[PDB]
Amino acid sequence: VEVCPSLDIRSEVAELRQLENCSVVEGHLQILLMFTATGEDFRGLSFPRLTQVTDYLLLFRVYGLESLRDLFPNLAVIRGTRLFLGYALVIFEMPHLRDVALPALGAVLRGAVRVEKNQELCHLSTIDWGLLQPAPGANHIVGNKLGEECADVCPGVLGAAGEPCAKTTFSGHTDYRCWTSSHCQRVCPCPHGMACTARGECCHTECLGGCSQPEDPRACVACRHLYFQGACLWACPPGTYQYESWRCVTAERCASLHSSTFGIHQGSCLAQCPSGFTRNSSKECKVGTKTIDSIQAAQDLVGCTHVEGSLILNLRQGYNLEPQLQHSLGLVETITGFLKIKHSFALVSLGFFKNLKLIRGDAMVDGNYTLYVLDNQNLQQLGSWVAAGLTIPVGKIYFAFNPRLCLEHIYRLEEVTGTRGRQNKAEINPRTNGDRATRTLRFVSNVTEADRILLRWERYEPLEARDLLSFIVYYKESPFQNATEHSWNLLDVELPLSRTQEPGVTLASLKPWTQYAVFVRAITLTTGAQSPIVYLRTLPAAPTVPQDVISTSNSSSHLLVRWKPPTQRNGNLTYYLVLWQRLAEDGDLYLNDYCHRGLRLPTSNNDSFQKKFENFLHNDFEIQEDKVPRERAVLSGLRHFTEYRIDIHACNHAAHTVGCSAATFVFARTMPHREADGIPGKVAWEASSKNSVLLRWLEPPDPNGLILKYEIKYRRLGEEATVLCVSRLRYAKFGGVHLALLPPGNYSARVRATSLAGNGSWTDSVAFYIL
Amino acid sequence: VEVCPSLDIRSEVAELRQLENCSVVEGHLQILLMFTATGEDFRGLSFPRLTQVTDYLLLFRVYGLESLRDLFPNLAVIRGTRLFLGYALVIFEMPHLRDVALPALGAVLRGAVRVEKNQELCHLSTIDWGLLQPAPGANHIVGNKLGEECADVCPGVLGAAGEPCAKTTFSGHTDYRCWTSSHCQRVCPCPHGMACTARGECCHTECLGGCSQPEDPRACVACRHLYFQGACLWACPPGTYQYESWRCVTAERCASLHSSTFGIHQGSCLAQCPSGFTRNSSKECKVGTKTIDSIQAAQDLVGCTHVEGSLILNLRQGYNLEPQLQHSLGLVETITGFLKIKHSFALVSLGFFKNLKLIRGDAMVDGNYTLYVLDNQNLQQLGSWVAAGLTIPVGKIYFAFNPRLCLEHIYRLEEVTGTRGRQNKAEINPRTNGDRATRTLRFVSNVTEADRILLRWERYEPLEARDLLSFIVYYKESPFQNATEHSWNLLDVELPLSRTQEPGVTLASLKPWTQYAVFVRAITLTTGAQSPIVYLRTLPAAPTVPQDVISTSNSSSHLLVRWKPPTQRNGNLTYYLVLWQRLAEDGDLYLNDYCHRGLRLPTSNNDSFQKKFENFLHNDFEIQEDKVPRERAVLSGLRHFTEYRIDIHACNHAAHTVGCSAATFVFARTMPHREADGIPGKVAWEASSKNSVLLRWLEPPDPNGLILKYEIKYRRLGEEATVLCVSRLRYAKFGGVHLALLPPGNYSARVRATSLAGNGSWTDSVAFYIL
Repeated sequence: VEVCPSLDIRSEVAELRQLENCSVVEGHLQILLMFTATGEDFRGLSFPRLTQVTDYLLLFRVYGLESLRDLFPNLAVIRGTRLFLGYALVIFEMPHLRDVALPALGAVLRGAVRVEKNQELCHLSTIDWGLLQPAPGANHIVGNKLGEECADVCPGVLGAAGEPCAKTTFSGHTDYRCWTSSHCQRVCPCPHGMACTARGECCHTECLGGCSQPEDPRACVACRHLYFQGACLWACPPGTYQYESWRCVTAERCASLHSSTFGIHQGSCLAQCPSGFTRNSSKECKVGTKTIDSIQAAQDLVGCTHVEGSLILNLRQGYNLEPQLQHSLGLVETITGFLKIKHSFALVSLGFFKNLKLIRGDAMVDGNYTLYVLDNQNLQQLGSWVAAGLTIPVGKIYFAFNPRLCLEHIYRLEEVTGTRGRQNKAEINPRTNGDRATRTLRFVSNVTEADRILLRWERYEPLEARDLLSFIVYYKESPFQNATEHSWNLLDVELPLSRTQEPGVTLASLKPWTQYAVFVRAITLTTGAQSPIVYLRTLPAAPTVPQDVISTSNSSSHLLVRWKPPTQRNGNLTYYLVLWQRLAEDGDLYLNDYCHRGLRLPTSNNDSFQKKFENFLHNDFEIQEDKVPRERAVLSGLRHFTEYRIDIHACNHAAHTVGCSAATFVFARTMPHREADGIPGKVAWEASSKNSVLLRWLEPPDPNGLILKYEIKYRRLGEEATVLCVSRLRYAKFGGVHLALLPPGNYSARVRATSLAGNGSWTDSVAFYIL
Repeated sequence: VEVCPSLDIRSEVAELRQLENCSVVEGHLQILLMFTATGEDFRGLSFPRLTQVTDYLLLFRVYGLESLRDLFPNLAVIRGTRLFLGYALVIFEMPHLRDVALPALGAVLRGAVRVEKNQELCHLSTIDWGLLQPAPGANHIVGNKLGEECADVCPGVLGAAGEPCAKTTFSGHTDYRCWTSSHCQRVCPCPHGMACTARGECCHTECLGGCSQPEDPRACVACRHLYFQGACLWACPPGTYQYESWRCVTAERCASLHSSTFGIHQGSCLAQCPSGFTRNSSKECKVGTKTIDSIQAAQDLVGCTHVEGSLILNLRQGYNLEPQLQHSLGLVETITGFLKIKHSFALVSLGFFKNLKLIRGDAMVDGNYTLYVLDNQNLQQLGSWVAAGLTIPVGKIYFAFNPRLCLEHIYRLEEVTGTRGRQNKAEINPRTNGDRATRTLRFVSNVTEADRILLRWERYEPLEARDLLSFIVYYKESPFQNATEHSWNLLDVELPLSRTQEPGVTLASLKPWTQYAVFVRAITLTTGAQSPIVYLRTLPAAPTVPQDVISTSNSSSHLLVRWKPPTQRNGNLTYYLVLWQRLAEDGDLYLNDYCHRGLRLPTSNNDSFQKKFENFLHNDFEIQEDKVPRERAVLSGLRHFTEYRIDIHACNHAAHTVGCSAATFVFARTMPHREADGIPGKVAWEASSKNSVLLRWLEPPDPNGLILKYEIKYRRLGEEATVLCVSRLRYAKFGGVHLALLPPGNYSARVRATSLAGNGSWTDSVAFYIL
């Protein structure tokens, strides 16, 4: 019946009176921020005419409101075409709201319901959203008043005065459904979505929220699909098209309601044509002040051609956003409002406005400013939308702090704008933008050494050398090629006292194989000319020795060696050269008698006039090698319990250099072999007529290092044993041992060989009798 | 005769004509930057009238000049009252200048001579400065043409046409002195400073540079001390005073020459009165544009009261310069020019202008700007020279980027200036200055825990809580109290759903004993109120275990232990608790027979709906202990070769805490005693009738750990020895050893005791005979 577009009500109860004649609100209905209100203002206030809301219903902080049973006694259907953050019925921070009280509500077509942070709200558990929403699983109803603190008194289970109504299960809690203490939910037996009148009979399917005559689309209270001349229809056949997805309207009527950019494609009279389409009766772009904060917020204007509004670009966290921004922006030909850029750290150029041509400046920044560029920490190019393209009928251009942008670009933009004298300082002020940035000097010779660099640039002609003074060289170690002038190392170069022999400079005390960024600048008498930054790499050299070399022997034939890379690589390390050589035991051990004067056993390895004048003017043994590409190395095929000298070198690309780094040396020893010290075979015994016996045994084949002494243990059967040591010389003198002056009887003898690693293994006992 | 004030000549030879009538230049004479000149322009140019220069003579890059014998043929005396960088005669980078050629020069009263960087200049070695300057040791004459490339041809040694003159030593090189190839230096026999005429006779002392009548001050060519009416005088007795320290002038004449700030104190008509003095016939301050770059450059204006000029303050490297600057500046009452501040990083306040009251703005920055404050990265106070003190008759105030200064101070300054509507945006523009900075929230409770903090601030009254939303808490770990808001840790605090129970917040996952800076801020509906930054320290806790404990035994009774401090101190470490306990050897060693089944010997130790809604709205065994305050510890009074278990704890101020850190344990062993293993006394021997002998020896008193076996070595006199092992049980069974069935003869026996540390010492040989 009525139009009643979307409305928001704030700050006064009188403003609520604009809903007197409304019947179907064609948009969102918001009621919020009503502090100066009591419980009596809403007591005598009612809007029975309202029966439908298209977008959503929002209530937020409406003081003095106790129940909605009077505000919306006939609200039946919420279409939910446009949802507020995915919700169709929002109630937030509402004091004194005792109950929701929507007795006439029929169904929520789309969207969830959010009711939370209500101080004194109860009677919510007796409400089931299954018969209202087609998917009540998205609702969020928490944080209200405690369920135990409010009694769900209604005409049902409790002894109330009203007649009880039926019950319906919601989530397994089959209880009574009661909207309020008096009004309760309406339930009728019929398929879902079939609206029923007060008589319990459900009417024709297109009826929604109520009816008055069974099976009569003309008598419906709210058309489910389409509304047309008081009738409910599936579509709009004859000559009309859908409007706001809830009614049928003629082309002329919808055109009048939309009064040039409206489209009537796909049988819908939309206010704006979609992407890739033009006006058709069978791309202009609108926004008030769009703040582009990131790439994800810049996809609203894809294909936008005539943007009637203002843009505020503020990008601080992005990087390389030129093509992403140029994908959306770039087809814009007219910005009616103002272009404003603040604190755009991410942006580096304004080249995404390729076909920007006109800014009429209907809306402008406060202070008669059309173009407002401020605080762009790194902006250089300023795009290519210049050279007789732009024109500004009204407004002033304000350019500020693009310090990486020279004033030449702003001056060119001002010249091609057609006006120059409109503005003055503090808006295109010097010493304000472009502080961090013209004759350019050219280097003619660059000699790189191991720790020195020699530079020579072009010499000025006598005409241009009149106003020339000593040069200044800035050089600094930059590993990457992303260095620029504002940590720079300073040098002063006095110009040569001749018309030839170009100045040049020598830089010393430089680490080998390093990249240095260097550039020169002339003093040029008055307050001028400088050379582009050049990156030069010094010659490599031999690296340093490896650090902290350690070794271990996990087995009897392996040696794991680990160390650390050198301090300065002096290039790129390609590999390590590892040399090992077997070391033989000293000859002292082969001559000393070790029965006495014993020794420790080695263990296995286990783990200024010029400046002042300028200022005044201005006013057994074998070497084996390996090639280890990684830090750790493993040596295999080594002898058991033998000393090894390990040499390690560090090698960069030193084919032409003096060679690899100086060797670092360590000493390691392999673990002893367990069974290498056993005496081979069995010991033999013989007797002699002169009350004596002889014992013989073969030496171990591969002893650990060497055999120092042989211990022979012998005893008479049944008592203690008396061991005896035999040196190498004593054993080799007779091939064994002698035992003389023994009383008659039987004896058991055992032998054991001791090596440099430790004790051996006792051999089999030999039994010999002497009589 | 003439006045001829200080003059500088540049860019043209015609401008040199302003010296035609000059006789005595009362100031510096500079000739520089003459590129468009040939050798013929100066050929016919001469100034014979000039005979004296007061300050200095500067020549710099005057092309086409070959000799000064024509430019200044009569220049005699250079007073050098004011020196150019300490020099009185500067010749710099002069091409084609073949020779200095100052034949008439008499003396340089004060200052050094600098002649360098001359392409084709020679004839300098034949010049002695002893007769010219009173101290020629400060001269700097290098970098000229090579001495061997120019021949010092003069009428002396070489066969020239001119008559030779006398010679005088300069620095031990007694050679001829010749100014040029024709003119040579004038030398007369008389005391130093006595000017002589062309006849070789030296005149009265006051004469200087020449004379015409012997002993006649009236006929002098240049008065040495004072000049008065053509006469040379020591002082100015009758009615005149010194002017420029070279002449006597009447008070009225000098007043006329100085036309109000001139002073005539101490018999000198100075143009400016000294510090602490006023105008007297028996402090105004002048400068064009003084750039104050540092403290050392700010001492020119000490006591300056009326500064008729402009100041440009630019201080970027200083710190706490408020009192140093207020020592000099502060008495200024009027700045006629403009006040400009750019890039003043060091400055933090403008409080050194205490009595600044007026700025008439005669000189102003380009663009009608009197006060120009720009790019002050940290400025807060803006001084106290406000509240009806200042007044600006003409000019506009430009305030920009004092981001630590709120706009309230600028607005107050504008209001007390008396004018507000003169300026507009882009000069006091918002969002331009004061970005980094009003109701203030107050904390009411702060509970600190070991790793948690609980905060509670005041609750808004219902009148002021209408436009209130969720709070935002910024907290970050700041070891110092120099933290401020722009790395801050963010938290969102939803306001409580009641009129009481103030919001508060809990911060968890915090390191113990750390200082956190926290402050809260209200969202306050529209775009407001925040609390001051508060620093809170969490409660301490027990520290962590020490890391990397190592120990060594440098002697037999010492143990040096070194380790590393724990990772987290959890407070301030006061000391370390070190516990050591003696460990006894295992009982296995006391029972096994070690003649066989030998063992290794141990070694000594050696080394989001809420946010979206807000956005929408906005649009043997004994424990011993020590106390080590330092990292390293030393244990003394320990047994020799005994195992010790060392426990180390870390202790902060843990009197009320659970205690010190968990103990870390290590095992160490002291070095063995050298002579502890020797057998006491001498071994004894006895015989028995049954062809046997017995040997006895006492056990060592304090063996290293324990004695494992005794090795006895015996032999027949003259051949090899046969050693024998005896276990502890075998030795203790009979108190010694038995040797049975020995052939008759003499024998020598020695004993040795082996301990857990190693071999012992052989005792004295015992000789025993068996028959």
